[PDB]
Amino acid sequence: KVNGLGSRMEFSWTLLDMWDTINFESTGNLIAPEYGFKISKRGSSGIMKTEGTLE
Amino acid sequence: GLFGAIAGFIEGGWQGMVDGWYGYHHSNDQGSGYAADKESTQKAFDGITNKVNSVIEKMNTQFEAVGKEFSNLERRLENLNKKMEDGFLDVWTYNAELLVLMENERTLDFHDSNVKNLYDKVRMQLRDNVKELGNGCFEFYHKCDDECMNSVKNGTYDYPKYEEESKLNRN
Ligand SMILES: *[C@@H]1O[C@H](CO)[C@@H](O[C@@H]2O[C@H](CO)[C@@H](O)[C@H](O)[C@H]2NC(C)=O)[C@H](O)[C@H]1NC(C)=O
Repeated sequence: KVNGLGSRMEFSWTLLDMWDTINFESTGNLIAPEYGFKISKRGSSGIMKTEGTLE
Repeated sequence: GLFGAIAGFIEGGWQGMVDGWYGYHHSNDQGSGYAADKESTQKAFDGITNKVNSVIEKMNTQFEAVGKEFSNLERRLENLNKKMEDGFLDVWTYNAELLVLMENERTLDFHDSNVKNLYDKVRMQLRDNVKELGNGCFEFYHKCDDECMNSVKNGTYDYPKYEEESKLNRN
């Protein structure tokens, strides 16, 4: 029991292409999304690992 | 050091010579005078700046390591990444440092060569109207004005003017 739970939720993802249709169908256990994340600004960014804060 | 002017036959520097890197000191009647050469010091400035600009212009590529994260099931991949980053790192360290060491040598040698070349310019200009003492100074066999002096420092010296005069005072 992690976090007081013996059950799990296993998430997976995808990049939905422009003008393509995604299809969800399930007879149970589907944690469906309500949102999708459109890519509004592509650009060379990064993820920095720090414990600090932005000044 | 390699051309043996600096810390060589010209044993030490001139703390009063501060209008340039190299130059003259004439001690006639009219006065004394630490007075920097123009041509040689300029050319030496142009060379060096050209050099360091050619050093900062050589290690300027990009961009990021893009920084990647790996599973507890892809530890060869993670290490391959690591091995290739450290790898390049070491290469660019060596390259930067060796370049530094080498261009430092060549720089000091360049000043040395510069000075010697100057002293050789003056010596072969004067010829035998003087005593090559070998402290890097010359002793005249005639009277040299703030006018004959300031004619040597700009490349113009009528040898056969003072030829007979100096031949006389020599003997
Ligand atoms: C899903 O939606 C998109 C956008 O409406 C559809 O793309 C269009 O398809 C029609 C007919 O196939 C074409 O006339 C248009 O040219 C398409 N739009 C553009 C701008 O490319 C797509 O066909 C739809 N697919 C489904 C599953 O109905």
